[PDB]
Amino acid sequence: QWALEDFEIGRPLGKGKFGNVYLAREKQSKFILALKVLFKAQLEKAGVEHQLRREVEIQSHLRHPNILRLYGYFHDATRVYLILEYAPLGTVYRELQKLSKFDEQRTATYITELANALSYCHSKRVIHRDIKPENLLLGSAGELKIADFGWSVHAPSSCGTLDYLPPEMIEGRMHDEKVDLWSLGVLCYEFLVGKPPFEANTYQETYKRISRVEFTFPDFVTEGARDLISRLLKHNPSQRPMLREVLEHPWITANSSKP
Ligand SMILES: Nc1nc(Nc2ccc(S(N)(=O)=O)cc2)nn1C(=O)c1c(F)cccc1F
Repeated sequence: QWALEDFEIGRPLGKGKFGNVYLAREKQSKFILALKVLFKAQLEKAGVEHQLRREVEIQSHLRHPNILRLYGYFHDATRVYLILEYAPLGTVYRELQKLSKFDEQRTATYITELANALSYCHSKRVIHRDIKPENLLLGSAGELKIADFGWSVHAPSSCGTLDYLPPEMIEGRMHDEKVDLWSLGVLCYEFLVGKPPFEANTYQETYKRISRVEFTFPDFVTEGARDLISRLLKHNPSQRPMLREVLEHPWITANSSKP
């Protein structure tokens, strides 16, 4: 079905732990895509074989304009290859480094797109649990696309930087869909401020800040944004709103966009 000889490899798009993502073109069709090349050796050492299977499993079956498509996979003596949809406008992570922070209109638009993709996800009992600017890509029309379903499981189940994880997850407790709603609040804050609300110079300190829900808003954050973020950043998961409530929030409806 799939072999490396079917693709013309180009520019690297990302580099990491387990391997790199390259721009590639399918020889037969001239289809431009992104090839994630992971190394078996590293995947074995970390014991992430289950997570990679779940990524493949989940992303090949999901169909949504705000969720990155996985077209297929293959492997060789030492590498596993994922055939991904290529997002041309890069990561939201990179966009935020370049603009420093986003205006309300851009933020509300991204939050709408994310919430729609998460409603679709949750309606198939899939919980992402790893929403962060590095896992959010931008399509050709600048539309947000969720990318790495590796840490996603079927709710209610039971690590790098803690910045986007909720208290129930960092404490090792039982968690469900509401975990993605906390992540949304962290992202909405970071989009407007330029830094996540529980950021610190150490993991130990970030853990304290998250478990204690210790965030303060700078002067430029409007009351509407402060209301949505405060509602999302609740210690009690049941106290967090539903995704419908988020899409209908007056700050969202007043600043977002529609097709
Ligand atoms: N599938 C996907 N497409 C892209 N697009 C892309 C386009 C431009 C740039 S940039 N501004 O040049 O550095 C970067 C990426 N990334 N990609 C990925 O899986 C991917 C990811 F999720 C996270 C990190 C890196 C990736 F590579």
